[PDB]
Order: sequence, then structure tokens, then C-alpha cells
Amino acid sequence: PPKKPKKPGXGATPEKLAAYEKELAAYEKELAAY
Repeated sequence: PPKKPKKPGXGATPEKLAAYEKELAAYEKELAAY
């Protein structure tokens, strides 16, 4: 099963947050495919 990405907390930067959105959408895609 695809690993769930962790949200940057406390000190998140928009770039890493965007990467989180990408990896989250990817997680949803791989979870859906699974």
C-alpha cells in the first residue's frame, strides 16, 4: 500500500506545501489505483 505523505507542520513553506499537495494527489491516485 502507498505510503501516506506527512504534512509539514509548525514551519511549512509554500514550496513544500505545494509538494505536499502533489504527493497528496499522487497518494490519492495510487490509493485509487490500488
